[PDB]
Amino acid sequence: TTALVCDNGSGLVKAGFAGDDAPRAVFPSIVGRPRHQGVMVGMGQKDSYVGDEAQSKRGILTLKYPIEHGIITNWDDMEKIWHHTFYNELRVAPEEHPTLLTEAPLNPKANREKMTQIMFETFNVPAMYVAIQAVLSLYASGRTTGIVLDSGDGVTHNVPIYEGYALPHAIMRLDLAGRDLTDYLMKILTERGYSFVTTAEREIVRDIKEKLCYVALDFENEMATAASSSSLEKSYELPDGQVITIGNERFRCPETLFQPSFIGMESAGIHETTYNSIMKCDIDIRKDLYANNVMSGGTTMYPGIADRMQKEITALAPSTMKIKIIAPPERKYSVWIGGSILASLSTFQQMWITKQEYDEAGPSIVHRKC
Amino acid sequence: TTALVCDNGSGLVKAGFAGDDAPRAVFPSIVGRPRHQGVMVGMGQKDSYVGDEAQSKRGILTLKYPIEHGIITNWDDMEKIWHHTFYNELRVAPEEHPTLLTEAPLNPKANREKMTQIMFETFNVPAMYVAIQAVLSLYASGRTTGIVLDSGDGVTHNVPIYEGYALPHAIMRLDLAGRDLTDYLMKILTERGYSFVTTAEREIVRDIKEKLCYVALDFENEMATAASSSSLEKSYELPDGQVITIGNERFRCPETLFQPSFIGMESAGIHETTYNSIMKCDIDIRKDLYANNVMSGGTTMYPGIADRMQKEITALAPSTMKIKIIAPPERKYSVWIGGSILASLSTFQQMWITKQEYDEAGPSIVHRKC
Amino acid sequence: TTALVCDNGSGLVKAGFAGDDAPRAVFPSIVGRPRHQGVMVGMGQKDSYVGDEAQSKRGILTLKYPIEHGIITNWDDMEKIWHHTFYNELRVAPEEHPTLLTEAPLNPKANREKMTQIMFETFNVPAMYVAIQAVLSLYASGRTTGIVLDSGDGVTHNVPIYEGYALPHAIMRLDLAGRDLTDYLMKILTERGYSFVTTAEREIVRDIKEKLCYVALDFENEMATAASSSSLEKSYELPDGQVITIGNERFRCPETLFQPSFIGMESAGIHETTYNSIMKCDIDIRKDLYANNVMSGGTTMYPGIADRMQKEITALAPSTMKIKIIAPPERKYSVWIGGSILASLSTFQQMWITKQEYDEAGPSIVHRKC
Amino acid sequence: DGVAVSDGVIKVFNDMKVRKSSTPEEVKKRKKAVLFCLSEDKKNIILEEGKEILVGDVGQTVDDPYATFVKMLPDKDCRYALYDATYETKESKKEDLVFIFWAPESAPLKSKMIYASSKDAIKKKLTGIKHELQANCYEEVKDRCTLAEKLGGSAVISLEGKPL
Ligand SMILES: Nc1ncnc2c1ncn2[C@@H]1O[C@H](COP(=O)(O)OP(=O)(O)O)[C@@H](O)[C@H]1O
Ligand SMILES: Nc1ncnc2c1ncn2[C@@H]1O[C@H](COP(=O)(O)OP(=O)(O)O)[C@@H](O)[C@H]1O
Ligand SMILES: Nc1ncnc2c1ncn2[C@@H]1O[C@H](COP(=O)(O)OP(=O)(O)O)[C@@H](O)[C@H]1O
Ligand SMILES: [Mg+2]
Ligand SMILES: [Mg+2]
Ligand SMILES: [Mg+2]
Repeated sequence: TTALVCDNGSGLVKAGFAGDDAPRAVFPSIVGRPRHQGVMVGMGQKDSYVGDEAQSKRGILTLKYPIEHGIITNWDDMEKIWHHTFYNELRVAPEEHPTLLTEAPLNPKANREKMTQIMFETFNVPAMYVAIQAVLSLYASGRTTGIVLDSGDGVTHNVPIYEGYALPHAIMRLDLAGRDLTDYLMKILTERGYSFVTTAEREIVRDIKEKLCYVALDFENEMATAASSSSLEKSYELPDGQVITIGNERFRCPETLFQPSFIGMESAGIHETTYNSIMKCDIDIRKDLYANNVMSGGTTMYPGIADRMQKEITALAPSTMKIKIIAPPERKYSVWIGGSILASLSTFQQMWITKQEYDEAGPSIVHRKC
Repeated sequence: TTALVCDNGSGLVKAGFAGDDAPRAVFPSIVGRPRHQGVMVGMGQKDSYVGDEAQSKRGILTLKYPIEHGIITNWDDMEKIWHHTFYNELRVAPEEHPTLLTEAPLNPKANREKMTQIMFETFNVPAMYVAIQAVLSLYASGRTTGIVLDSGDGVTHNVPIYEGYALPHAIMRLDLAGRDLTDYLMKILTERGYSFVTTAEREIVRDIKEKLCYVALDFENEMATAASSSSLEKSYELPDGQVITIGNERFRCPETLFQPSFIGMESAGIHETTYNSIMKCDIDIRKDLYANNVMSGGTTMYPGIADRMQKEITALAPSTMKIKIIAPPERKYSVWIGGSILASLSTFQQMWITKQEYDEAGPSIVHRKC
Repeated sequence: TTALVCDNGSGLVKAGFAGDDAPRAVFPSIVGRPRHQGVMVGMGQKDSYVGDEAQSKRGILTLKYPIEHGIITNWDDMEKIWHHTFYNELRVAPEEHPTLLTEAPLNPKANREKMTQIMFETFNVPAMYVAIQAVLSLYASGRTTGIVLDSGDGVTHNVPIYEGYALPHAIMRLDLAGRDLTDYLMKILTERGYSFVTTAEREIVRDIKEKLCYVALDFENEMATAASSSSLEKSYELPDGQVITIGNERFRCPETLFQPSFIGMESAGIHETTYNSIMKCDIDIRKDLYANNVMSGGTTMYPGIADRMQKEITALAPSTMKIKIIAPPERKYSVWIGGSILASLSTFQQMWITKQEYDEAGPSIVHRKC
Repeated sequence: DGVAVSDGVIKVFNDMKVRKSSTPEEVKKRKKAVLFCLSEDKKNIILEEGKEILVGDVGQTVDDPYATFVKMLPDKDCRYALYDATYETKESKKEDLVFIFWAPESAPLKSKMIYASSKDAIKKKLTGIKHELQANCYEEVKDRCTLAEKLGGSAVISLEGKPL
């Protein structure tokens, strides 16, 4: 009866039933093969470790993400993570409840085809559907009008949606996301005397960026304050026991979202892609899209990103237009919230692709249906 | 004595003397600022790169087009490109030979005013003239009757011309051209696993569209053949060494010329705008305009575009009328051919706007003269 | 008038004037405190020994490297080595000729700040500059395009450089270098019955690796030849008089450069980091970076490392692309060659940071200038 | 670097790159291909009046502008060059200038290092030049196909008024 919604993101896998507020299953999407020979005999040494067990034993593992910027690079570990979150995390079978998968727009069709094939052949689900992460994150907002700024761990994409009709010709996609921010933070933290080279360590930098990084109102004056005094510096407690003192890196690595020239990308920052997509949209819907900029994803959780997004957009947009940046306090899981509120809808229950519909169509039904 | 004809197009700049068959100077109209700091000292690093030197060093540059859909967005780089094609490409001075500039109809007067001001103040030409690209492309055809389908890199416009008297009230303008086709190809190539985000890369997609794209006789049956088998797929040699396998994208992105709903435009395709303009023309000249559809520009170089244009027009036009689509083998430079054959005419030599005529008139003589 | 170039490397200090081919001063960068009480009275017993005098008296000393993987761990002995190479080796004063220092990319700013402070306060140089070792090693090649594989005694780093504009976002750094190879050789030589525990002895293993180690074309077949017969074994003359018989250790310890899992590092070998950095670079410069892999440093002096680097890169790179590995016969001092050819350049003579420029700026001018 | 350029070479380059309306009698003494050298002191880039090629003579005394130009380069010394090519492409007919960096292996190192380290001092002053041709061996510069390969690649069908 109930439906499963599985937000297979690049950094986290939010999986839970339909009709509830919060996702019960949340864990990093990485698999870890044992790095060392393992002299001790017995104790249950396994070939792989998924999620929290990998996070706890990350010292002797070699963590890696199966999903790049949205595309699934490796498939065996992806279906392994799916089997894990289905059996060892939710303790349910896929043959009973329909599953709901999410993806980013401007996605290779091979990824969706392999998703459908894996879901229908290995697990044999009665029905499923492949929605868009940004559209669901807009559902969670309760409204139907406004452009969505969805930026997760691997991809940042924006799609403007009017009063039910979205604009596919203005869908912008930026490969700059949280993983690139973590890489830039690792690259700029070596200038302080802290080398993070290995994948296992990189997670420490990820947590440091998650709980110590913020976006400045403006770059120049915050640098001037960084240059003068240590009033800005703050210390962190490392798992090994040492302490580090980061200064301008607290707001320099989040600035890459607005100035991609730091990691080398030529793409316009997240504050300019939205304005360029709205300027590519229709001239009557711009008044409604300017005052509705729905943000989602874990990357939009920095303290002060909403204020800078606002300021930049009213700097780009005309003065008479008013800019509003909807910053929900549960925007980290807004995609899952939208999927769960979508799965309970009665009108949507008819457009699930079913096995009986899938047999004659093959793995190509997903493009024509979704 | 000789006159210069400079077709300052949106994608290419065809510049050459008068009285010759082919333009000697052909290069993309882009300027590139250095993207990276440039650690190496010396070797002649420059602030900008224009044309072929930018195409060769496009890896470390950030290419951009000064001309949008026909309007000149930035003026400093435009006059820089003019100075380049005058001095570093033709090795001639503008003070001696008169220059001939081209433009698309339904053009903002500010663009032509700035053109005249730059040509008369910075270079101080003895005389000049601002013609229309489609009228010159019709001159190159040797005839005087027939509607012109001029579609370059930024704008597609159609103007029906009778036995010397053109019809300005039926001049249609469509903002759909080769740049929009390249953008659509970039957007639809990400579904195969090839991401082209940066401007430098986009040129690779441009060459792929130039030498691998064709227009189908009809969309439906070609899709049916695309759906079934790989008999249609063809591989391409990328500069980096990799190979790509494009399928329906060979004829899907050129279909935007006839179905603008792909990139989101609401404008009727190039096959319907011509018919609507002819139906807006006089009822006695329609018999002569139906059998004379002169095509020009680089966008009309797809294999099979002439046959589809024909079929569509005889589908729209009455049955008793016969439709002819003049597809010249040098229609890529037909505007320059017409300009060069026009500059040698003796009757035209009297209507050049001269500096002595320009002094008292200011930059507003061009509207009343041309 | 002349300028001093001082390549303060992790294992050797190449110091010499500008405008000459070879560095006149070459010696190991270690300081040695007297280990034993020293019963004999007189004879000039000193508190420390630097360079060749330490190498000759290494029996009773405790050698140690002030520079780790590129960062300077201890500062008193570093400035002592600088004073030594300035006075007791070159017999010149720093107050007259400007000095040129080198460093590896992705270096802590504290190291460069302390370098500048020591050079400007203790020696009071008229001017100086802090360049990059890989950029200078590329200068020595005479060309401007190509990625540099710089691997010394403490750090291995790669930076791709195009026709004057380098790419800082693709700068890879690997902490695997000659010191790690020496440690691995010491660890794997105990399996033959030769224990090297002390620092003084470790230099014998260093010379053994320098004049008896080579890199195999492939690991598997060379192991098969090592397993069968002693056709591979070769003897060495120890300073104490004994002889040793090393077998597979001749090509096992240099394999760590390509398989870091031997010493435990998780980093991709030197053959994969270059390919990953080029794949992180721009798509138009990859054709020029694939055919230009400039190697430098003393670690790249193994017999057969160029052939294996080639084979591995054409195994990773596409087939249509051609791979070239520039293996110069003076790549051991290529950084010093580039520094010396750089110091004679007239255009570079303007960008030296001077004392008058340094006074108001403090020790922070180096980041904004270099 | 070191060696800089004189005023005569800059004047010659500005004269060759930018042509103006000229009389039919004077137009025949324009400079077609001029080389560059060093003085006794090796401090300035000077053109030698001895070895040169006029535009007037091309097609008359000089049957082949390129063919008579290869032998004009000395094989025992390093030289610069500036060749005005008139090649025909499939696409169109172009007329560009080529910078040829002649540097044989038989020349002494004193003449090779000076001309290689000061190449940025001359190439930067020659504004607007695009086609760069670095030639070290004599056989590679003697061949006719290499000029069409550097200029336009496989697109150049004819070079200097004659097909390939
Ligand atoms: N409190 C926080 N502050 C800043 N960044 C955060 C915070 N929490 C998570 N992130 C970043 O957000 C990313 C998670 O993205 P997520 O929303 O899970 O993407 P997806 O929905 O595609 O899985 C992490 O990589 C992390 O770097
Ligand atoms: N062989 C070809 N096949 C298909 N399209 C082409 C071909 N050659 C050029 N084009 C397209 O035509 C455009 C050039 O337009 P052009 O005629 O130069 O416009 P303008 O005359 O305004 O400069 C290019 O952007 C390219 O995409
Ligand atoms: N002939 C050789 N064969 C193999 N390795 C060598 C040889 N000569 C030197 N080395 C290694 O190279 C290292 C010297 O590195 P070097 O180039 O001096 O680094 P840096 O330039 O940073 O000082 C030594 O530690 C030694 O192990
Ligand atoms: Mg997401
Ligand atoms: Mg045009
Ligand atoms: Mg070194």
